[PDB]
Amino acid sequence: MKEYTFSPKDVPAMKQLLGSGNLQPGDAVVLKDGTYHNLKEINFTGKGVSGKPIVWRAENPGKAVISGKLRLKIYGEYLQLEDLLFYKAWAIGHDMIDFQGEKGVYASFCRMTRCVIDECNDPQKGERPNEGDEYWVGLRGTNNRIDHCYFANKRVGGLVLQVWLSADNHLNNHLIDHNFFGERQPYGGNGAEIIRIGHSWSSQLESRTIVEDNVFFRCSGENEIISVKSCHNVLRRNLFYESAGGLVCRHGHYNVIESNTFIGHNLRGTAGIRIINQGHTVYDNYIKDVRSFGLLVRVGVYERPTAETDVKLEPLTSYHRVENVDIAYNTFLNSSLELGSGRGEKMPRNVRFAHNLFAGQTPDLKIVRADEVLPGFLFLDNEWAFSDKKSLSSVSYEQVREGFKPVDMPDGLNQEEKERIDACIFTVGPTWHKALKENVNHIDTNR
Ligand SMILES: [Ca+2]
Repeated sequence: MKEYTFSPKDVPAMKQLLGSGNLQPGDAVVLKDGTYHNLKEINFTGKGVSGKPIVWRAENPGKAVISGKLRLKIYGEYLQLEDLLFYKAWAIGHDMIDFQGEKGVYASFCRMTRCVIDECNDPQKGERPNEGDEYWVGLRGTNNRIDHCYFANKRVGGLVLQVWLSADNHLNNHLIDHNFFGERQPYGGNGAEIIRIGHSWSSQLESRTIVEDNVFFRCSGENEIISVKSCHNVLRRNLFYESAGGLVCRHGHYNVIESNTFIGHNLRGTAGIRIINQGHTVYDNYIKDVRSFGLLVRVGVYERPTAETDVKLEPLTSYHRVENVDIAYNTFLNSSLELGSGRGEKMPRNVRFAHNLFAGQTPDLKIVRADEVLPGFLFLDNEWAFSDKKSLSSVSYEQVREGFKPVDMPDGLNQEEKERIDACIFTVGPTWHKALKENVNHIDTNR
């Protein structure tokens, strides 16, 4: 096993070695302290093996800085980037860092860990809608991992992290864990998501991406923090803090949403979970002080397509009926329930809303097209805890009244929140980046 060391004056030789395919398992490409400007088109390829990846890393964590024009493609097996700081770099074209070489030649078992992407905005792209688009990280292939990274201050349109699916490469089992997705200011239009899993056109395909133990801090570009657009993904134990958007099951089916926590601080645009499409299981989520919606269950325009469906007549970009969704053991604290809104004639069917706590000061419960929507819900053994003890009796729908029991405000909620936040923030991100430590300390001291 060999270490190959380079300095900023050696960018040409560095790019050649990384892109040659000649690196062997256990080898490392090591960058001495400095700023590496304008790498431009750079490939990282090779074949590591399990337990012996090929590594591209800083000699001293955080002191190798990559800036300027960049088009990095990663493809091969068991390749790892570690401890790199991407600062004021930007994409030559659409994609700054991509896990594919030529179309069809993918990364697998590759990993980006303890890296930062901060302020990586093309000066020649604009900050307003339609003034330019660039994506920071594109996942392709299978079994790749993004972990313990910090991504913040994207100011141009486009995704922080896109999971790309195709008809012949969709089932990925990628893992996105222990990352800190920091501030994103309002974009003023669509296309400023943090994570997008698939696309409308790939949304009927199984992805099996796992998004676990991540922090989203002031992610406020648009109404979707995470836009789930594919099937069988798992979103677990994430923290959404002061973020002006929601976790949205936008397209695709059978997504599993477990034990996430939302701390909105009553800020503009903060939201919880938005449900479109079928088959999801939504368990143990805790949604607090969000102002747009706590839970939204939408009508659909079309049924889920079959092989016979002409998707030119029933587009995948539309909205598909909610059916067969289990919503159990969640908490909605000073956060609304909005059931049956949206355009379309496909009412929700077979939605179970059971064992949830709906609590706060004044309840915010919105039911649309009640006599057509409520038959599609089973409300069972929920708890209702609000200041006015007459409030449940004032609800117009007996089926709703019978599905809730009034209770006094439970006394363990502050401790429950502390456990959830403590579990998410003290193992997140790269420890060497001061802004990660500062932002984590902010959450810790402003719960
Ligand atoms: Ca969007």
